[PDB]
Amino acid sequence: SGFRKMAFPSGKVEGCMVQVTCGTTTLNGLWLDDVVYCPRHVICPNYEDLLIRKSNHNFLVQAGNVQLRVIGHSMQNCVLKLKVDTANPKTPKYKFVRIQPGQTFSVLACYNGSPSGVYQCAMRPNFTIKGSFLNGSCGSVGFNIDYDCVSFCYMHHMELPTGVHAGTDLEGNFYGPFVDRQTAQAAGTDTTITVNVLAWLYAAVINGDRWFLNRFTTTLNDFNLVAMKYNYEPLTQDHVDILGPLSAQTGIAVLDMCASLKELLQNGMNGRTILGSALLEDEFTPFDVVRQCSGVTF
Amino acid sequence: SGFRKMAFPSGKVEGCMVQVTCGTTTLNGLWLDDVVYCPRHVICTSEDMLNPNYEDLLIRKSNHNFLVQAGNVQLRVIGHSMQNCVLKLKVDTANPKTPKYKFVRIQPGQTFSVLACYNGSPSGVYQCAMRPNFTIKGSFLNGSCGSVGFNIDYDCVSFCYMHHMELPTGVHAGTDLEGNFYGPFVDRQTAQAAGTDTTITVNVLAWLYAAVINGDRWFLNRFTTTLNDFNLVAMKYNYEPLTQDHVDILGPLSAQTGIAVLDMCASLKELLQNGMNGRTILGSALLEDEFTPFDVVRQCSGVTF
Ligand SMILES: CN(c1ccc2cncc(NC(=O)Cc3cccc(Cl)c3)c2c1)S(C)(=O)=O
Ligand SMILES: CN(c1ccc2cncc(NC(=O)Cc3cccc(Cl)c3)c2c1)S(C)(=O)=O
Ligand SMILES: [Cl-]
Repeated sequence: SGFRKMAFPSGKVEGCMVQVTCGTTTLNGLWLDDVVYCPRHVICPNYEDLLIRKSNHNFLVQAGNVQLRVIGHSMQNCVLKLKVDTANPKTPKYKFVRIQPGQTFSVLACYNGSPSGVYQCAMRPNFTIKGSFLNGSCGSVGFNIDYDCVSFCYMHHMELPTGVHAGTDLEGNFYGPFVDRQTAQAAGTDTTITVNVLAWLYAAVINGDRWFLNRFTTTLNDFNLVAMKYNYEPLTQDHVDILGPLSAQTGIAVLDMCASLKELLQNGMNGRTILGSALLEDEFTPFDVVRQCSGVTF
Repeated sequence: SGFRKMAFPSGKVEGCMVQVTCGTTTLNGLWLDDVVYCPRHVICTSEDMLNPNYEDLLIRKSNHNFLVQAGNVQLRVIGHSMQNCVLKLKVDTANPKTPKYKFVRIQPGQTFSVLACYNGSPSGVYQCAMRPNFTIKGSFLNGSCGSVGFNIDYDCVSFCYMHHMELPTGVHAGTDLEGNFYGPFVDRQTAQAAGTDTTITVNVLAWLYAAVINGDRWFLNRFTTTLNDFNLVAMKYNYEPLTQDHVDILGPLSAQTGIAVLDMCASLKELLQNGMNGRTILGSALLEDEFTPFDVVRQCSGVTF
């Protein structure tokens, strides 16, 4: 019993964090094999013009109390790749994957190449993340684990004026319509991840919280008409299919759980809580709920 | 900016998790130097659990009865002893991944990270607090016994909790790393219930200071209170009494924001009376009590927005 916001064990990622310094700027880098990946804004814009003026010895890479030797450098989108002389002996089995909004991942927040905390979060539908980052956290990474393979999905680049965060995948492509520069940028109007709220309502049922269940059902179209009015993302037939296992385990059909969500949206919680929360939680995917209510290890 | 429930990086603890098997029971152990620490109930059958005599059950065991597995490597048990409710298995190999560590016993209200494990394999990490009733609101399934709670302040891992059991309400009970239970619990299947739980007042106040540091002031008011009047109101909402020690501990946050502790106590009194009225504080519609004053200072900036 119990339901917590749970992150993946961070050990395989901790063994990859390094400190990257260029001039007066210091941030974090990800050392995999003989390459250190970090935000290209470490050289700060015309990034190609700024990069051509830098030599290998300008980039100081520190792995713990050991200085790494930069033997090459190249840029891929908004990510700088520093070729080093030494391959990381702690390099785990890994992939670079781009995630979609609604998907969740763990963030290992770092300062000066030293990991300080791990938290779980979701890629919002507006492509921002509601993280917890201070100055010096640039280069901190987001990841998931599949068996023994670490899938790197996010690298932190900046904070927006509302306190939310923007970053790229590990190939340097930003999530969202953001750019790596000091300019007027704002996060779009955010929406609630509907498939994730439904998964969390299934997790509440599994944990013995059934007060919100009702005898009613709904059509997918009527649910989407109601959901669009509360700034909830549309629920597709794919989402319904993905909720299949949880629906079969609890005995509550997905459209039956949608009618519960409709009543919660139109009438509120009425002083009650679900899994210790007075708000509808959308940062647990259907897979996160199955994994936490099954005991999958890494 | 931003405020998340943040756990310590778990790498230093992952390198210590092993699987301990005795008969048909399998659970987790913590391998530090040449000793594996695990719940002593690993020697019990489900029948033994009502009234087990651990001394009587342990004297019947030999070293080769305990199977310890570290990854895909079998460790050799060369000795065994019981210290309170933990079993200490002396092994023939020191863990090369042993971090710098201490065993610390925590007080209610204190927070820590939990590395939940099954079969000696870590599956997840979360942050939680020792409730005033000495239970933890964890997320544990069968096989999680032996999973540990820790803090990593600087480079030293302070182990503070080892998971032993789930109570009928779904909450969890465990010991420090010296085998002493937190709370009036016993490692027996006898009728045991968690006492009435209360809100950790000093932690809610710390979290209201974190909200002010992050630019939110909607809940503040022009009032102050005496410590006694605050406690009379707080106890009516099942909030722990705020002691002068708690007031002293909130000193740094009070000086950083410019809001006196008893003035923040007055905002808390008002929040309990009024509710939130459709508003949130740090993305939460409830008053959060699982961030200590130390967690807020560690996570938040030194410059108030
Ligand atoms: C220095 N400060 C912070 C605070 C939290 C921060 C959290 N994450 C990243 C930061 N870094 C940038 O956003 C740098 C930047 C600026 C423009 C374009 C890019 Cl791509 C990158 C953060 C900076 S403060 C208190 O707001 O003055
Ligand atoms: C109710 N069950 C669970 C579920 C979550 C559990 C979470 N943590 C620990 C468990 N183990 C015990 O509590 C074993 C025990 C029993 C009595 C006294 C002690 Cl010291 C230890 C858990 C057992 S189940 C599904 O039937 O396996
Ligand atoms: Cl303590």
